Amino acid sequence: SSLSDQLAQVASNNATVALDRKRRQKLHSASLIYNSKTAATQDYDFIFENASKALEELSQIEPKFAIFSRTLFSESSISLDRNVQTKEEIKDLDNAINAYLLLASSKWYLAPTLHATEWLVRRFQIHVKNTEMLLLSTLNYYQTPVFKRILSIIKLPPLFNCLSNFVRSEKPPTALTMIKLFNDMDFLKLYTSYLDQCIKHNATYTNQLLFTTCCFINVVAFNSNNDEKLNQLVPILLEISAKLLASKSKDCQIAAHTILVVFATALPLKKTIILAAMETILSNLDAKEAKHSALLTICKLFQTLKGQGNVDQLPSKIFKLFDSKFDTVSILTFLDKEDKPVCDKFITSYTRSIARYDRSKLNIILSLLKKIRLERYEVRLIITDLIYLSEILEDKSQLVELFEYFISINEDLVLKCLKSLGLTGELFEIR
Amino acid sequence: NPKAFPLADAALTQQILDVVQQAANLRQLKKGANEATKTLNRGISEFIIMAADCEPIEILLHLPLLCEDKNVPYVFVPSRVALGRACGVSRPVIAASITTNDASAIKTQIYAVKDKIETLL
Amino acid sequence: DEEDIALEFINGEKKDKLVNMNSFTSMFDNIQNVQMDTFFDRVMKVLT
Amino acid sequence: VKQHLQRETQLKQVQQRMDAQRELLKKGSKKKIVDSSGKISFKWKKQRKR
Amino acid sequence: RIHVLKNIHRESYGGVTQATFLNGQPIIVTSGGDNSLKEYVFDPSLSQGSGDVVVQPPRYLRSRGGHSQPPSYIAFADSQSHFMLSASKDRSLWSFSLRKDAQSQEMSQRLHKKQDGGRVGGSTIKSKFPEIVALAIENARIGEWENIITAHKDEKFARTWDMRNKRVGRWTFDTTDDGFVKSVAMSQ
Amino acid sequence: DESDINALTKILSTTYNYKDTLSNSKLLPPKKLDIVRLKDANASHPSHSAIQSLSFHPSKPLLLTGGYDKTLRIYHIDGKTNHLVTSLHLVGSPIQTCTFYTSLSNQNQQNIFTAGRRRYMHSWDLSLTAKIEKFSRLYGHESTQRSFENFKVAHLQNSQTNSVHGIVLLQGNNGWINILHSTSGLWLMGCKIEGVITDFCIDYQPISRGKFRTILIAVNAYGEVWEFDLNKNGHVIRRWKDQGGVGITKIQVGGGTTTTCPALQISKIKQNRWLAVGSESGFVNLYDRNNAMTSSTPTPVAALDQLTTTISNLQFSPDGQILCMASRAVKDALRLVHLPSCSVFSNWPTSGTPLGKVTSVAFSPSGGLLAVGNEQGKVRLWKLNHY
Amino acid sequence: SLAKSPASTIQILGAEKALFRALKTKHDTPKYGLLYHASLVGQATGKNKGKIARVLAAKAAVSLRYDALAEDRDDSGDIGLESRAKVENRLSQLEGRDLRTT
Amino acid sequence: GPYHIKYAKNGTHLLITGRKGHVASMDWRKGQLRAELFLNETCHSATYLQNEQYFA
Repeated sequence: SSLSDQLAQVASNNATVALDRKRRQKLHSASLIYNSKTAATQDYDFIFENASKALEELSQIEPKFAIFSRTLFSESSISLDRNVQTKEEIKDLDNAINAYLLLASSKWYLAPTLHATEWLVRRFQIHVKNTEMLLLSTLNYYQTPVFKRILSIIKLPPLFNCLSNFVRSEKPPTALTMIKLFNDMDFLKLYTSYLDQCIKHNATYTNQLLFTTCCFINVVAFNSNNDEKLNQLVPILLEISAKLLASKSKDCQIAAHTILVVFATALPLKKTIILAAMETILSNLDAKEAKHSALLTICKLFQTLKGQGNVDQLPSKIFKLFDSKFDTVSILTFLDKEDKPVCDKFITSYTRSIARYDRSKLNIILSLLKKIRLERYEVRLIITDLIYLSEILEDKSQLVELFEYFISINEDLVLKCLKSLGLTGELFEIR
Repeated sequence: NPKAFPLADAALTQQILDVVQQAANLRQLKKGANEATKTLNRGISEFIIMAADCEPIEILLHLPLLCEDKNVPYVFVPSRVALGRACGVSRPVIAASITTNDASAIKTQIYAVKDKIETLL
Repeated sequence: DEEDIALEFINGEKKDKLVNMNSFTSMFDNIQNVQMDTFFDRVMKVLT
Repeated sequence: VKQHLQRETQLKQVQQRMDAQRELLKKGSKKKIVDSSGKISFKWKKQRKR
Repeated sequence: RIHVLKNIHRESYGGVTQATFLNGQPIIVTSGGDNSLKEYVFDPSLSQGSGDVVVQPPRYLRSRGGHSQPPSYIAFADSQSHFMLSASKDRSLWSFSLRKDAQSQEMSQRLHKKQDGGRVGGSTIKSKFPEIVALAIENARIGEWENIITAHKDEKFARTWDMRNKRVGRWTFDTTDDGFVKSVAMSQ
Repeated sequence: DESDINALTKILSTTYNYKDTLSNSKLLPPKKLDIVRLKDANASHPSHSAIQSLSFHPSKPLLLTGGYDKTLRIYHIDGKTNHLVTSLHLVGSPIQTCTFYTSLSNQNQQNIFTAGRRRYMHSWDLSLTAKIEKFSRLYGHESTQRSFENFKVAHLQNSQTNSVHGIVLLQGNNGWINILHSTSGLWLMGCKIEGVITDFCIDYQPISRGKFRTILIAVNAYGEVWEFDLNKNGHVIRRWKDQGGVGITKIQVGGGTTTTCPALQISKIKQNRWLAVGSESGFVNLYDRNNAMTSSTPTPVAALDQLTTTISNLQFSPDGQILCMASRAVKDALRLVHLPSCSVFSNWPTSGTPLGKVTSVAFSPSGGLLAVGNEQGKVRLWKLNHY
Repeated sequence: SLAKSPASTIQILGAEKALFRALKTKHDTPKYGLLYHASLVGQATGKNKGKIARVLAAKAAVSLRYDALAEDRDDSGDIGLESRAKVENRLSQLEGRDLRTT
Repeated sequence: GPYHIKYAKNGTHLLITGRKGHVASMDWRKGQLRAELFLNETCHSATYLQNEQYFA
C-alpha cells in the first residue's frame, strides 16, 4: 500500500484528537442543537448544565436515566477526556454510551433527549466514535429532522454506505433507500445483533418493531426472485424471529409472527422448520393479540406446505401444546368468522391429530368440518384414519355420526376408500 | 347501465369493434375519453364509441352532450375491457373516437358502421 | 389408482398471492403510530 | 367567409400531414404501403402496446 | 455457524483431506486429494463497533494445483525447455514450468466474442471442453495470433489457443466431412 | 461459559438446506422452472417447411411432425438420439393438422389423422407399404365444409351400449362443426354456433362406472362460447360469454383429458379443470371450471397479457399445472404460465432460447417434455425436471 | 361548461396567456395553470409537481364531470375521496423514487 | 531504500527520505502529508529548516 493510504489510516485513528485550534473548532462546531458559529464558542460547562437540566426532565419522564446522571452525566465527566484513557476504560464508557442510546432510542420525539444527548455528542464524540449504535438506534426516525441532524454531523460507517447521498442534504432519505440499506447481509447481521441487545435489555418499543418488520419484509420481497439470496437470508431472519418470539412483548411477538408469515409465503420452508417454528410460537404465547396473530400465523405456515407429508397428524407433543394454548371453543369460533381465512391443511392436520391422540373429542371435529369445506385428499385422509379408528376401537355413536356426515356428503368417496381397504357391507356390519 | 343510450347488440358491436381494430392498425383512432372530447371539439371525429361498463358512467355521459351539438354519431358497447382489447392497448379503454380521413383504406367500413349507428341514432 | 390420487392431490390446490418486489413498499407510509396487530392484518391482507 | 374556409381547409390538410409524420416516427413495426397512384401510407403491424 | 465453503475440493477424490489454520493467523490452508492446495483468509470485520457478530466470510487467497486426473497429452511449448503444455482427462490444459513450479498456470477456457456479432451456442452451465486427443504448438508467430491447435475427444472441430495470453483462441476449425478430428498439425 | 422455545434455533443450527428436497413436492414451484434442453427432435431428418402441427403418441415414445411440405414424419424421441421411425410424403396434400388417435376399446388401432386445405382428410393405420384411407364425403353436407384444415379427434360413447368410437370434428364455414365417425367417415351430427367460428375444444365428464359424456366447446370470434352435449344429439347445454376478448383465436381446456393429453383407458377419463381463451391481442383469459360452469357470465381467474401479438397455440400440460401460450407472429413468443397461481415463469424462456417463430407446440403425456416447432423447420425439445 | 372540458384544459386552465404565447410561437407550454395552488401540488417538489398537476387534473376532470352530470349524487365526497386516494398514493410512489444512485 | 528519519523540533512534522528517491514531509500525528516528492537520484539525508515550511 501507499503512504497516503497509511496516512489516511492514521488520520482515521486520530480523528477525534484536537491537535490545534482549527481542528478543535471544526471538531467542536459539530452540534445537534446549535449552528456552527454558536457551537464553536460554547463551553463544556454551559452545554453540561443544560444537558443536566434536560436529563432531569428526561429522568422524571422515565426513571432509568438516574444512573446515567450518576456516571455518564456526572460532574467528573466534564473533565473526563475520552482519548486519554486506555482500551478498557474506553470499552467501559462505550457500553455506557450504548446503554444510554438503546434506552433513549424510544424518547427521540421530545426535546429533552436532544439536549441530553447533545452532551454525548460534544463531550464523548459519539457521532464519530460510537456512531454505529447512534445510527441503529435512531434509524426509525428517518423522516424526521433529528435524523437529518445526526446525518449532517455524522461520519458515516462503511456498512451505512447508501446514506452517503443524503448527508448534508435538505431532503430525508426515502423508504426505498431504507430497503436498500437493509438489503445487505452484513447490515442484517449488525441489525439483528442490535435487536438482540434490545430484546435482552427489554427496550423494544412498538415504533421500532413496526419499522424493523417493515424493512425485513421488504428485504424478503426484494429478494423473492433469487433463491440463493433467500437461502443466505433464512438463518438470519428466522434467528431474529426466534429471538423475538423468545421475549415477553406482545408487540415483538407479533412482529416475529409477521416476519415468519411473510417468509414462509415467500419460500417453501422445510416441514420440520415449520413445526419447530410453531413450537417456538406456542412456547411463549401469553397475550391475546398475540394469540390472534399466532393462530393466523400457524394457519398460513401450514398452508404454505407442499408434498407428501403436508397433512399428517402433527405429533403428540406439539398437538397437546397447541391444545393447551388453544382449546376447542377458540378453534371452532375462529373458523365461524365471516372473513373466511384459509385454514385447510392445518385444520386437516388438527383433526387427524385429534383422531390419533384424543379419541374423545370427535363431535367437535364433526362440527368444525361441518363449518369449513375441505378438499378431496383432505377428506380422504380423514375418512381413512376414521376407518382405522373403527378397526382399532369399538365404534360408538360419535364415529357413527361422523360416518353419517361422510355419507351425507361425498358417499362415493367413502365407498372408494372402503373399496381401497375393506368393504361396505363389512363396515356396516362393523358399525 | 340504464342511462347508456344507444347500446349495441352483438352483431353491431362485433363489427364496431372490428372497425376499431383496423382503425387502430391504421393509427386512426384516439383512445380515451379526453382525447375523444378533444376530437369532438376540433371536429375531426367520425364517430364515438363508449363503454357502458365504467363504474361512474357520468365520467362518460358528457361527450354525448357535445356529440348532439356537432351531430356526430355515438354508440355504446358493453365492455370497456373488450374496447381496450380492440383499441390494442393493455388497459381498459372507456371511450374511443375514430378520426376523420379521406384517403383512408377503411373509409368504406367506417362509413358503413357509422350509418348502422345513426339508424339507431 | 395412485395416479388418480396424485391427480386429486394436485387438483386440490388453490390460487395464492405471491410476493413481488413491490408487494410491501407501501407500508412505510402508515407504520406511523399504528399498533402492531393492525400492521399484522395489513400484511395479511397483502398476502391474501 | 369563403377565404376563411379556404384557409381552414388548407390548415387542416397540413396539420393532417404533420400528424401522420409524427404518428409515423413514434415506434412499432410498420411497412410502406403504396397505392395505384403513389399516395403512400404506412400500415402498422397488428401488435398491441406492451 | 459463520459460513460454509461448498465444493472446496472434489468429493470423488476425497473431499477436503486436511484443513488447518496457521496459528495466530486468519488464514487456513486446505488440501484435497484432487492434487490441489488452497489458502483461504478472513478479512477483518466490516462493522467498526460490533465486529465479533458481523464476521466477513472467508475469501480465497493463493493456491497451487495440478491435474486431478492423469494427463492425456504432452508437448513442449518452446525450444528452451521452460514450459510444457499438458492436457488431462479432467478436461484441463495446464502449462507446467520446468524451471519454477510457481509459474505453472492453467490455460483459460474463457471464450472470445463471435466475429460477426451473433450469439454463441452452448450450455449456460459452463463445463470444460472434451478431453484432448492431440495438440500441436508452433511458436513462430507467438503473441501475434493463435498458436496452439488442439483436437478433442469425439467432437468434429479443433480448437485454437494462444500460449502468450494463456487462453483459448477465436477459431475452431471444422473438418467439413462430419468426422471427428484424428490429427492436427501446423506449419512452422 | 457453558457446556452442553429453542426449537427453531435448534432446527436452524442443524439444517443446512431449508427447502423441500426432491420428491416431497409433487406439484410445481412457481416463478422458477427446471427445464433442460435435449437434442432437437427433427435434427436427424430435417423438415422442408414450417412445422405446422406436432403431436406425441399417447403411449409410445413417438413424435409426429408435419407441415406444408406435404410430408409427415414420426420420430422415436429420447434424450440423446431422436431418430426417424418412418416418413410418409402425401403428394399434392399439404398438411396442417396431424393427430395420433388411439381408441379406448382395445387401445390397439393407432391411427394418424392428417389434413390441410383440402376437401379430404387422410387416415394412416399404423402397422410398422402403408395402408392409408381418405375421407372425402360429407354425407350431404359438402357446402358447409370446404376445407378439412381445423379438425380435432375425440372419443364418443353410444350411451345405450357402452361402446365408444372416435369422432373427428371439422370446423366449417358458417358456424358449423361437422362431427363424423373416425372409422367409417359417416356424418354423425353437426353443431352450429352463431357468428364466425374460430376454434373449439373437447371436454369430457365422467358420469358413472364406464360412462362418460362428450362436450364440444366452440367459440365465436366475438367471445361468446357454446357448449354442446354431443353424446346425445348435438344439443346446447350452456351458452356463456368471455369477459373481455374481442378477437378470439384459440380456446383450450386442460387439467384432465384433452385431445392432446388423451386417456388410454375409459376409467381414466377426467373432467378438465382449466379453460383458457386466447385472443388476437395476446390476452389469454383463464377460467376455472370447478366453479365457472354455473355463472353463465363467468369471470376469469386471471387474464394474462405477457405476449402482445396473436395467440396461435395454447396448450395445457397433462397434469394441468402449466399452460403454454405461443404466437406464430413474432419470434420467441412463448410463455409457460404456472397455474393455479396464474404467474408466468420468469427464468424460461430467456433471451437466448432458440425458440424461433413458434408455429406449433406439444407436451408429452408422460415424460414432462416440450416440443416446440418453428418456422425454420426445427422441433426443439426440452425436458421439465419436475416430471 | 367546466365538466365538458378535457383534463388537459383543466390542467392549464389558469395560464391562458402563457399557453397561447407559447403556442403562437413554437415554445414550451406551461404545466400548472390555476391548479398550481392545490395542496397536493404543494406537497410535490420538482418536475413531479408538473406530473401530479397532470394526474390531479385527470382525476379532477373525473370527479368534476361526475358532480355535474350525476343525478343520484349524494353530496358525500365518495368519488372525490377515492380519486384523492389515487392521487395521494401516486404522489407517494413518485416521491419515493430518487434520481440519485445509492 | 532505507529511510533516514527526521522530526521537526517540535514533534509535529516528520520528514522521511528513502535512499532511492522518496522524500516525504508529513504531519505524522494527523494524517496530513504536505510533500511527497520522488527525486529519482539517491538521496541521503534531510532536515527541516526553521519550520515544516522549508526542508533541505
